[PDB]
Amino acid sequence: KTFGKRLDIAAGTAVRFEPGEEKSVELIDIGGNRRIFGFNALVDRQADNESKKIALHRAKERGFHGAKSDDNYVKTIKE
Amino acid sequence: MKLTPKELDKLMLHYAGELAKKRKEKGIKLNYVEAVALISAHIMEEARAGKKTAAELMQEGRTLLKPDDVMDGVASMIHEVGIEAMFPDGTKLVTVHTPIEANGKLVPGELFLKNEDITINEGKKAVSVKVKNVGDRPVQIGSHFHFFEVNRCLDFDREKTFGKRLDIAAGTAVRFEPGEEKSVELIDIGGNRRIFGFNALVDRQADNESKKIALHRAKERGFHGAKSDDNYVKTIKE
Amino acid sequence: MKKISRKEYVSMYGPTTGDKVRLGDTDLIAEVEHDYTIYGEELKFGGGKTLREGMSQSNNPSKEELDLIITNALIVDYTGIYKADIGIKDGKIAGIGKGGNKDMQDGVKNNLSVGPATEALAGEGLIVTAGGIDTHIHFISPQQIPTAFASGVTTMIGGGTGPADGTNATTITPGRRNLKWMLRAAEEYSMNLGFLAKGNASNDASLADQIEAGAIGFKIHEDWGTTPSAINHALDVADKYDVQVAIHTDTLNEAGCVEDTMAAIAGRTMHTFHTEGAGGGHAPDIIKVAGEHNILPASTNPTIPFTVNTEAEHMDMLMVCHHLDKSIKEDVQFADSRIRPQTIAAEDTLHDMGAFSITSSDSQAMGRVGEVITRTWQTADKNKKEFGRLKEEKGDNDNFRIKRYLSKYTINPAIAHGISEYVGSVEVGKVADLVLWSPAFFGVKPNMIIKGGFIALSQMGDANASIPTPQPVYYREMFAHHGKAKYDANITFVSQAAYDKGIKEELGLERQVLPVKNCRNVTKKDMQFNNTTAHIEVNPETYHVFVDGKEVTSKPANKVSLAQLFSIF
Ligand code: NI
Ligand code: NI
Repeated sequence: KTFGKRLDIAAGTAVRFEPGEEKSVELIDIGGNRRIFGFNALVDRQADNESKKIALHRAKERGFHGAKSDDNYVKTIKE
Repeated sequence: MKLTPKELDKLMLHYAGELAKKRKEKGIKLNYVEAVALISAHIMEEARAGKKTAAELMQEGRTLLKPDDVMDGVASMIHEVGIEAMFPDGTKLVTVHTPIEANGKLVPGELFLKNEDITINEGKKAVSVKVKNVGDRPVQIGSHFHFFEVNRCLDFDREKTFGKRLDIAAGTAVRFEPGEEKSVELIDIGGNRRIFGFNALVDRQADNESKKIALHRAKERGFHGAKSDDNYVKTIKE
Repeated sequence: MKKISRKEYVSMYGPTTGDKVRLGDTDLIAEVEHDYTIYGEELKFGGGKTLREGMSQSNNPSKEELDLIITNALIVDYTGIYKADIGIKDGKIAGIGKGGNKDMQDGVKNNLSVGPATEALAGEGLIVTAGGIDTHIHFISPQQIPTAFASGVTTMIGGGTGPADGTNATTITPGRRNLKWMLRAAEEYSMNLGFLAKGNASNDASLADQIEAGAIGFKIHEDWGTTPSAINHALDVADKYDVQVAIHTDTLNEAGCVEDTMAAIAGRTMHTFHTEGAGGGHAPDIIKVAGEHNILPASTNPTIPFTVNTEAEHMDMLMVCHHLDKSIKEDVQFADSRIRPQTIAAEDTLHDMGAFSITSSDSQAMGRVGEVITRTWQTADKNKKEFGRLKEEKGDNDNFRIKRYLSKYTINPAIAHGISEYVGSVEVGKVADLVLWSPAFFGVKPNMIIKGGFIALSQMGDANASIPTPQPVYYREMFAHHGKAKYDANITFVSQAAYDKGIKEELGLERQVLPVKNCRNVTKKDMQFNNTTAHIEVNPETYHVFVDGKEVTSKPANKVSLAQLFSIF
């Protein structure tokens, strides 16, 4: 649900999470050309509903909580 | 008679031999060269006549000079005499081993090492490991080879061997006959402990964390004893 | 073959073998391990002294005739704390031993021959040591250089472009353009310089140009986004170009924790800054990183040594570094969960155990560019107090410990950034960056700083007086600090790539220019004395720092050596 989005807050600031703490952040879509590159190496492309598949897949294998699961993932020719 | 430089080499050697034989004949203890030549020169003719075989000359050469024929030291010096001659079947390498013996007390460059023993790989806590060759072919692993990455046939606990080498004389190795089972000795790799190459399992720093990857890859690559993928959490680089 | 009494001898030639010297006002005792002289043939300059025509000075010198001799010098270097004559030729350490005139002296190698061309510099009674090498410099203001220089620091490796925010937060000179500027600016100064690039980028292309543009390496700073991607990218290119890489761990832990960062480094060589934590990084763990092989641990500066006022100090600093405006909520929460008196404490101990290897500064960014060397020593004196001598110590002295704390700002940082071949220790062949220390002021106030085999700055008095001794006596620039001379005595380091591409000519650099090398092949074990590896942990709760199992924590001090005893401020 968060693919291609950033904490809808004052440009610059941030959100803190104490070990254990639970909250509901606010997050709008990334503007501009929506070209995600870097961070955790999950996207490194254009924020696409299809690029998404890959991110979701990688995060699964990389262990990020909430990264759904690999329901028989069909690999692509580039990823 | 198109004479090949190889042939001249011999024609020269031959007579180097003739002098030799001609000298002891006149009753003189042969020296290093003289012996060597003689021995060699012989085989060359013997191969010529096409009678004796390689296997034979290799042995018969040991009967050409008695320990009382050569000078004191000569015997020890000639560890062996290698010489290729042309047999009817083609040129062959007749290697004559230790043609003479210590009928003397002198031994040039002899070694006076001081008894005692050297301890290999000082303070390096070793470890034993069961190792059985479940393959049809034999396998010799070396001194400084990352054991963990040995042939995907030597079944054993790769995990316990990560970043270690057969605690043995620098250079030598261990052999495994198809089927054979043993418990090798293997200490940790010293230096910076930077494994790179071999089977491409590590290619990094010997880390308990790098280990995870090696163990994972070996699993997928099929090396026996490479535990299993208990829901492997992939990293950002591997 | 008459014989004299040590009493005399020493006041004449200086502490000889078996003799011990007290480093400054600290309880650190040094002991002369060896001596290359020939009692009766020692070199002395003066009125009717020895260094004179046909005498100690050969009228038939060797075709190696020394440029300058530092007579009877007590050498305290990671290679030993011994006695001998140090010779200089062509801006380098030409020889280290006896030397004099073979025509009248028993054991003088043409390596150390004294001739009409060699100047004389007395050294008996003093302690000669290589120049320090602060490698965590934030080029905020050109005024640091001179200050750091007055310390005993001849080499400064950092990043930056002046009092700009990016620089105030991180030691990074971003891009090849800004790179040009600084390299061109560097020309001005008297202090070897090397600049770091923005490792913060997942753009391989953009990452390689900076190195081809003179940078001796990269820097991954939190304020720029120390993400595993950036971290990985930077690292790889760094490999290809055989250059060093520094890092300032992801504090906010947004991308992940040290687990992740370490996982990113993929075992590759990495020089970590303020590893301890206060300087910045993965809260709270991080410091635990200093226990891994592939890591080049380094300590910041303020959190060293550990005194009663340390913790009370840091609370601010964070603001004036990460733009942590004193007000915002999110800001006023982590800044507090980072200055752990815990990690701060163990540090000192970690430094004693060899857990830490380098002592940076972070000039103008949570660190005193003029207090690296001083603190390194205090921290030593301190540890000795609370823990006493060391197990590895031999004889009634602290030599081993000395050689440990010393190579923390000399040979170990030099290796950290592939420049150990030229500088970083008093060994024949290297660049003659030396500093003479008057025992009483060791570790705080040096007598003179000779750069590239020629005096660049030293203690000087009333320029009008009849002698150089009379007050006011502060540091004054010396000849090798001016004219074209400066150009000959300094080295602005860069990468091979750049070196080969002719960055020197490219940018019209008149300064000496060498390339950094052997940076990817090194590991923690490559750190002199401070080469100890050991799986360490840090309780997320108590925050207590554990190593190998046991717990390490130094006790805060209420006073320190090398302080108020020497400076009016
Ligand atoms: Ni920093
Ligand atoms: Ni910094």
